[PDB]
Amino acid sequence: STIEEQAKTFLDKFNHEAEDLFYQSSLASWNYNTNITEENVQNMNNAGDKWSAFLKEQSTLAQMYPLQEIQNLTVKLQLQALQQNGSSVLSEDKSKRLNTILNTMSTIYSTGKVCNPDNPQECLLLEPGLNEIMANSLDYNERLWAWESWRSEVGKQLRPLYEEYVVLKNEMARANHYEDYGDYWRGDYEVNGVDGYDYSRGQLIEDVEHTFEEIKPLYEHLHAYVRAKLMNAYPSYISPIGCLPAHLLGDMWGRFWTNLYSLTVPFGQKPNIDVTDAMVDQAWDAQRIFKEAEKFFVSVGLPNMTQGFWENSMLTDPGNVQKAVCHPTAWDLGKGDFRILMCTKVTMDDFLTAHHEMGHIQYDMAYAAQPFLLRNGANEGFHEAVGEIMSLSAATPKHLKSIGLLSPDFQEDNETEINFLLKQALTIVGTLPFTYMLEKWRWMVFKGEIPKDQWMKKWWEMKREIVGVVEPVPHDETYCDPASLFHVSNDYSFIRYYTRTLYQFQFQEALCQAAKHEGPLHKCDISNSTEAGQKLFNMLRLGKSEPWTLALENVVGAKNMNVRPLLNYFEPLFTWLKDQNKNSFVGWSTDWSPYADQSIK
Amino acid sequence: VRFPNITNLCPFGEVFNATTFASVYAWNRRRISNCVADYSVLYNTTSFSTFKCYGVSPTKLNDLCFTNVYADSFVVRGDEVRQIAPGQTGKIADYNYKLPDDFMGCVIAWNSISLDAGGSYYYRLFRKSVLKPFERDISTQLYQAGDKPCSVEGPDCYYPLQSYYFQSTNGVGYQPYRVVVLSFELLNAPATVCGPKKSTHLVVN
Ligand SMILES: *[C@@H]1O[C@H](CO)[C@@H](O)[C@H](O)[C@H]1NC(C)=O
Ligand SMILES: *[C@@H]1O[C@H](CO)[C@@H](O)[C@H](O)[C@H]1NC(C)=O
Ligand SMILES: *[C@@H]1O[C@H](CO)[C@@H](O)[C@H](O)[C@H]1NC(C)=O
Ligand SMILES: *[C@@H]1O[C@H](CO)[C@@H](O)[C@H](O)[C@H]1NC(C)=O
Ligand SMILES: *[C@@H]1O[C@H](CO)[C@@H](O)[C@H](O)[C@H]1NC(C)=O
Ligand SMILES: [Zn+2]
Repeated sequence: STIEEQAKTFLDKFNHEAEDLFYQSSLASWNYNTNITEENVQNMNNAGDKWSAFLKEQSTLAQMYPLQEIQNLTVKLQLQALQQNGSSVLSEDKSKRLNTILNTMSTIYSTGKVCNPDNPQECLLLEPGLNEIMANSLDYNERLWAWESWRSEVGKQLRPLYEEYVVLKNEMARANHYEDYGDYWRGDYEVNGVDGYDYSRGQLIEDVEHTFEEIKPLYEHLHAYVRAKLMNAYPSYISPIGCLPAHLLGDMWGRFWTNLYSLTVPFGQKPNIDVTDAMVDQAWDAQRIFKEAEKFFVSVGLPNMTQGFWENSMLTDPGNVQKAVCHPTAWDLGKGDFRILMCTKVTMDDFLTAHHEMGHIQYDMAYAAQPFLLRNGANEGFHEAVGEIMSLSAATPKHLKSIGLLSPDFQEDNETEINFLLKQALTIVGTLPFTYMLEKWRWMVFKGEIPKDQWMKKWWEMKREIVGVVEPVPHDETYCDPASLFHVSNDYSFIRYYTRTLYQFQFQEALCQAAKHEGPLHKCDISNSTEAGQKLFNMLRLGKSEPWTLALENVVGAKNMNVRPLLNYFEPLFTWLKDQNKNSFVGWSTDWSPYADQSIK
Repeated sequence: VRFPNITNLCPFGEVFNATTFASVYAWNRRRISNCVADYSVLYNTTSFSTFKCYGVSPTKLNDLCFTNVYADSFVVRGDEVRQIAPGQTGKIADYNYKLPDDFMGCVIAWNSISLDAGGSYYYRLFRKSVLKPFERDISTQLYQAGDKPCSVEGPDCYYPLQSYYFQSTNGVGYQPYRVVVLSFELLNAPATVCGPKKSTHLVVN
């Protein structure tokens, strides 16, 4: 009886006993994320503790089989992930305290509301409205309210909790032989043991900072172009030399400059690339948004959505009878249960996130035949990229005509290629400095480079330098503006969305070479090529069994992320923005503040 | 006058339409004999997700005669129905129910989430050797994975029979499926089971 052979029997007993335990834990968390109730937070914690207690026994039993004896990397990868004493390293009180901090943070975000001092019952919460003010309002002082109130009422509740969440997560990662919690998060990209295809945790910091330096020129000319068109919308408010005020961007934080398109579209007289108004004229229901996204995946040969998906998913906002975490999430509950939790609207953004979260499910459905522990993407960036490869082809004007959202007799122009590429850059390019800075701050906080008395000082120092965004109101160390984002409050890594963006243009190149495309990289499409979907499926089905470095080589040809496919995707817009920015200053000043005084003494 | 009972109809209703089904590790085997097997009632069925026959043609069953016919029934998962076929491998084929390589007969399956939801259904996860064709292992002895002998279930000592958990929210692959395996054998011998067209053929003495 070889150690390897008796370890496969152990993993066999694990893969079968874990199926139903993980399933009931996902069945409870789904009922809470859709029906926020204290009854469902006990049932969630009771089912989650059953799963965590089960994982502790299996982690202890898996330590009996030494990783050196097993020569089968599929078994070794399974045993390694099962062995690691994730939270067991912490004391019983520290594990319960961290779970209370992790729970209090998630609920404060999804239940926090700002109330009228005049009418206490007049409350506004982020998902229903504070987001709408920050998406459609054009008033400087109204946007300043939703921006400051969300950070002075909810972020202030999160400040002393985040300090404890850092020291607890850092004690956890160090007892797991990591430098800090940022290193623990960076281990998702780690590959060791495969010659010529390895990747260290520190290489991610190097490669991100090396690829981001090559996006700085394109971001600058987009930031200068957006500054100018924002001055016309907000006169005598933004300096021609200073940073963009944080409350004047697309959303509550500046994650996506998508909503600035109406204020920024170069040739606003052409037919709208934003097909939001067409979805209302051609009445489109949440169902059609996901049914049309189903046709895109069916077209590439990828499976149609399960019957249980349409029966058990929550695609519309339920109503006032119950509260739900309305952030777009995709659920692989286990045992073939695939769901999507989205409070879908009629906007084009929700049409493109439906493709993003269906790409999550299509990835989840592909590696379902893999063992339980290997049922995961090769890396977090691979999982978030799959849906973006589809939304990249779904937002093109050619695809928007086929679904009837554009005019049947629509004409493509050099002008229409520009205003489409700009809306792409507002979402894709505008998010990279925000994502790099948010992770760099957290990475430095976990490492201890930023002391506690300078969390908010360095946060806005970095947002002025890297992102070119200035705070409208001075923020003391009583704030925790990072935690005002779902991902920072709900213990989720953010470097996914940086690697995602670079992968989606590497994958689109290879996927559009499998399909016959003799044209430029933009206006591409793979919406009927059963050959490009198979080249995508042959990686979707692998899961985490093979390293992402090798999985990337077998699809795009490179074993590391490449920013050149991205810079080549926006080459028409980059040379165009450089022409339009001859009359404007490309760059920003870290010294101008909207709250600064205009007087000498 | 009343047409006589010269021949009787095979009890396919008692097999397919049974109230309860057996577990795969303890599959139920029923012998079919001295009757006329009308396969037209099985043909007029929309619920059958699987209807594959080996060695014979599924369209010529109503015109054939066999010397020995067996009916095996059990409840297996959806993604495990593929293992109820000649030459297949897997936990079900290796440790629970193995069809012979030179198998003549039909394999019929249908979804039973409406009836077998919850339910007490077990499968064998571990075994020292692969099940021989048409063998049944109902043993409950612990599986010794390591060198250390087993006195009680523990680290390297696993209980062989594991339970199914069938829920309506499960996917199709994890949902319960009822399988009926008709096993045919023809020899140079009098016929015991015949089709409606060959009703008089050797079913009469
Ligand atoms: C919300 O939870 C309660 C249990 O407290 C349940 O009765 C009700 O049906 C749930 N509503 C929804 C929409 O899930
Ligand atoms: C790993 O072990 C499994 C048996 O559990 C085997 O089927 C598989 O081929 C092995 N992988 C490699 C790469 O040898
Ligand atoms: C789990 O913890 C025990 C002691 O609590 C330790 O001996 C063992 O090496 C740990 N395993 C891992 C994978 O960290
Ligand atoms: C795919 O083919 C269908 C015809 O079957 C056509 O209506 C549709 O516009 C095509 N889409 C693309 C993106 O080529
Ligand atoms: C099983 O019973 C149903 C009605 O309960 C009937 O329609 C069907 O024909 C029966 N099947 C067989 C094989 O007798
Ligand atoms: Zn996502």
